[PDB]
Amino acid sequence: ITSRGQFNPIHNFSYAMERGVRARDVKAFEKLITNPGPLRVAYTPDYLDWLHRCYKAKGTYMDARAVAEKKFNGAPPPGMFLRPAHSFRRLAGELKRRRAQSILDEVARAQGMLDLFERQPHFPAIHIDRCSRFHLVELFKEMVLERSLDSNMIWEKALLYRAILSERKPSYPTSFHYIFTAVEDTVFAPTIHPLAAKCPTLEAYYYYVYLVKKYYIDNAVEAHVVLRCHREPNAADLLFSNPPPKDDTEIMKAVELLRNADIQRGPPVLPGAYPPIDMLWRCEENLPLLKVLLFGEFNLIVSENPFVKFPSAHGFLTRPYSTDSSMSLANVMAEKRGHLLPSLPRNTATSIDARAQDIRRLQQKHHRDDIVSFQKLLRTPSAFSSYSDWSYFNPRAVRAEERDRLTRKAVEALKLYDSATNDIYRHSFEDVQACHTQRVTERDRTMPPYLPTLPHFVAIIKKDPHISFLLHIGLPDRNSSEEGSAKHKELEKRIYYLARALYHTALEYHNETVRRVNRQKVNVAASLLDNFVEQEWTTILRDKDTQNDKKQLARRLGRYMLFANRSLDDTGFPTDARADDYTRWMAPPS
Amino acid sequence: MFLIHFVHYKTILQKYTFKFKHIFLSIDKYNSLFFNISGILIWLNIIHINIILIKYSFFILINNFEYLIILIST
Repeated sequence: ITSRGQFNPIHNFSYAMERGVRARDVKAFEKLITNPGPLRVAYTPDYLDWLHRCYKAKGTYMDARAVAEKKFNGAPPPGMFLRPAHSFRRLAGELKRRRAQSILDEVARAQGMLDLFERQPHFPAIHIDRCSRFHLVELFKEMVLERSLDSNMIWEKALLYRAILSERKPSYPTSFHYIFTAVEDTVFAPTIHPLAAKCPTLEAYYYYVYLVKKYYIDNAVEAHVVLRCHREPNAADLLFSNPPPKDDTEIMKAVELLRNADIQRGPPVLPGAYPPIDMLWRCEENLPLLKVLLFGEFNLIVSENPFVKFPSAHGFLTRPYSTDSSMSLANVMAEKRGHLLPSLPRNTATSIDARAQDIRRLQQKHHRDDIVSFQKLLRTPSAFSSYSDWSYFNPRAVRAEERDRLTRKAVEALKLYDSATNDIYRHSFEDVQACHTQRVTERDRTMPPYLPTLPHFVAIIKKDPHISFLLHIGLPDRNSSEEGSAKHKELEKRIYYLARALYHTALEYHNETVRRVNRQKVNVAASLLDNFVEQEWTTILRDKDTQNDKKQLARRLGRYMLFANRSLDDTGFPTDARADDYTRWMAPPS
Repeated sequence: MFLIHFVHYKTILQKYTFKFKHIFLSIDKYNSLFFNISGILIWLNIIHINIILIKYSFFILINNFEYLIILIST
């Protein structure tokens, strides 16, 4: 379970605290939080604080629980009593709780890990100083490689990160210094050759330097935007930046200056092809570049909205605004209406064009205000929440579905944890003595055997002689032919729809507003089913006697009673009530 | 012995309505036509006339039970 801007634990404190290892001072706690193994997770002060408080609270908790159980050698809900230990019900209950809580723990940590490699702000920097080829290659193949559709973009990503690191070098914090070792250590293929197939060209690198200098790229984020837009035919337009881009004279001059200044130590076209991807990960020669790449992804990611800096690229990277327009309406409506209908009378044509204009105006008017109001409404669980709605753009943002799977697993675990309450704890004896005074009676005091349940309705609408006939016999066989499987799928699907409709009507039957609407869903569904049945039936009879064959059997069934004109109430059975009454109950909304 | 603790469902649904009028709804009363009395004549020992409104009288009642009384345009 997670919502936007929530903290999740990536640490397992529980294991050590069950062994009895506890921390007192803050120094001890910092010592508890630091991975020996290669990776280094930095933290914001805030997250670190939160985590600390949680740690202390868990100390107090395990402490008081243990002390309670040493005194008795949990604490019940208000009106309840503890069943004895070594009672089946209590053993089962406690078991249930153990399992549920392990699940919830794992889920918490898994969502924490998603946060960690999604680069959520409270995990500001992942440091790789201690890794060896194994760790680096693996990190690469799990994080960078697998995700990417395009191979060639990975190289670009690498060089551009190298350029950003090399150009922004002063402003980086001290903990970053190690990575620059890898930057000066990068190996390039000689200018036009054993490394030509292994490593990229220097020319390329200077193209990307040109890009960092011309568009002022400070981030992996703007990096992302630039790298997606730069090879496209509209490039100048997409990447046109709010502080306007520097003029290529100065830039190419500064690139000449860097190129030359770096020679004495030992409009540029978009670069060519690069060596096949595998080289990067499997040649020792590229190992420093690889390193940069990882460092580029796990750090170098900052909150900022790239679409303040590149306001024209917002439409391309993520979807455009619907309130933003990149014939007359009447002519469109004419095209849909076909040639078989009269053309719109030219009154209505003119009138509709008028609306089309007024709507254009409404769009233009509300475009800004809707955006503003929307973000302000998000900043204020609450109606507005999500896994990710953040104001800022995150190119590594996790897929909604990975998070939702976890959440669902955690909610199962919660319901499981809640079950066990009635196993471990019990009501007062004489309360159940009292309770057994009013017996359960079949007729009145027991819920009726027909409740709303989807198979109850599916059964009811499959119990009709015509539809039972259509399913089994009537349609050409589902396995034998293609028409068979097609017709079968559609008949089944339509039954299913009408069933869902009746079901949702039955559940909400008591409240009028919802019932009239759900009722309209029943009408639409039933109409669909009726047209299918009617058609297929006619087909059966027309299609081209012998005793007891298909057609005779069909004509014996009689007239097909339409599911539309059926009057079924809440229990899925025809009503007791007078037709005038039933009709009024189910009438459309206004 | 007791194996269980449960919550007592009941179906209280009134769905039918039978209301039967009590007898006294149909009992008789005495109802009367009512017009504005324009005049009255009483006679038992001595005759007495009261005239409320003088108009041509379109209707006249005579009633003999204790005293002779004549209700004019009654």
